Amino acid sequence: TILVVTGTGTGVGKTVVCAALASAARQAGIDVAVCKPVQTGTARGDDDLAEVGRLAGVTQLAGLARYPQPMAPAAAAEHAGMALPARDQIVRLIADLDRPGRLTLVEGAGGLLVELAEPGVTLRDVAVDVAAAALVVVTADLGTLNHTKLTLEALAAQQVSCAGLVIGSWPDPPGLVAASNRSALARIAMVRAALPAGAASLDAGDFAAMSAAAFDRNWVAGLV
Amino acid sequence: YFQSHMTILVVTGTGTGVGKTVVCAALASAARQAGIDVAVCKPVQTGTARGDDDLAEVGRLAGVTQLAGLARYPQPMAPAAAAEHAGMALPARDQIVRLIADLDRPGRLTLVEGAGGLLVELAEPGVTLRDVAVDVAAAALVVVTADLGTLNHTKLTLEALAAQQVSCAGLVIGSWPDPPGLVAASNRSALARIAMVRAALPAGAASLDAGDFAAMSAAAFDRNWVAGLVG
Ligand SMILES: C[C@H](N)C(=O)CCCCCC(=O)O
Ligand SMILES: C[C@H](N)C(=O)CCCCCC(=O)O
Repeated sequence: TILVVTGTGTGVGKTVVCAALASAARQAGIDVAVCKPVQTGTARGDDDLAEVGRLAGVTQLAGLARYPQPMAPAAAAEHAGMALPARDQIVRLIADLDRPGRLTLVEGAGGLLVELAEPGVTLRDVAVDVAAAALVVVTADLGTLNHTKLTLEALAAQQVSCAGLVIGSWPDPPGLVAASNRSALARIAMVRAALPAGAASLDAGDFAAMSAAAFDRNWVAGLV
Repeated sequence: YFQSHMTILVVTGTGTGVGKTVVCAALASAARQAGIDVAVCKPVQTGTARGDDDLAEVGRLAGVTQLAGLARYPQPMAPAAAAEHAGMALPARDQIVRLIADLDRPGRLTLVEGAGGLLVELAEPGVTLRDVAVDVAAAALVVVTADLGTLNHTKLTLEALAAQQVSCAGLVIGSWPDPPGLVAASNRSALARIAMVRAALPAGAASLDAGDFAAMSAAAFDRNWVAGLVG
């Protein structure tokens, strides 16, 4: 029972979506682990797993490498002078997390075709190895339709199942494009949730309630 | 080396706002200065109610006269929603191909600029700039940023081209900073491992005058590459 969580790009609200799904799943009595093998941009304050523990109360938080530079992992590794983890290292970590009645989320860094492991292995390759489906995090902004469609093509090209879309940030008030994009994205795939703009600044209690309301309970329960 | 028909390039981007139009102008300007006749074609233009006019921008920047449009929609949205909002239809596949085809002249370079990124719907149903490039046997020039997120977006776009056997003409960084930061510099080196980087237009290029823009454009591309596009 593994879902990778990937974005159409960087800064679409992916980590916060992982947290919101984790919270929703915890509230349906499901055990959650979140694995983020590679993390970059630590020295500017980024630790995505810690963000997920804080916001969602997840305790099973697995990772393998953290790079200080705010770059793609490969770039960050080349700059640090320290290789990336190995493909087998990543896959085995995720397989060991996997438990009955457990939702295991694997968060990429951040986009689908970013190299995560040696040599040139992507989150798509990992999804394939572990037979995971992919939840795609999207924006509601202009440009999202091309990015969503590009990602969904890349998924289907290697036969990784789409498990749906989440809009990482839903503006208030929406606007004509956001409003339109929401309908358009619902014609391309199932939108599992649209997280209210600003959800990242919520305390643990408000975040949990936002999460329980954001997802369809039956869908979430269904994952396991 | 007499080619009896035009060379066609579709000019696409990894997203919206990555500098496609200014790249079109720049390549158009460079190719003109090599003595190639250039047409620029924009079959679908949205945002006209907000002043958006990519063809006019190109004429302004490059002095290009041969500017072919077709559909214009007032709202600054994806073609499908702008059309629906205006109570208009999207063009048919055939009207796009015809607009491009009627520009044919021997030794001409025709640049076909899309709306937004590659998989934006241009014609109903789900006809995209990638489908058009297949129909007219065009290569695709892909405009990218040097910002974080670019490698994933570039590889997604390139994969989609390959999926339909549309040849990649190379990459163009639409806006290149002075000076380049660590991120920008490593992205450009990573971009060069994925594909030929044809040019990286100076940030602010859009605001140059005809004189400066022409000089910029001539320095920006390899003249062997530009010269070689019409045979
Ligand atoms: C710095 C930040 N932690 C981050 O999202 C890195 C993502 C990698 C994107 C690399 C690219 O596609 O250019
Ligand atoms: C409005 C502006 N003239 C423009 O570039 C339209 C781009 C549309 C992008 C559609 C999408 O992929 O979401």
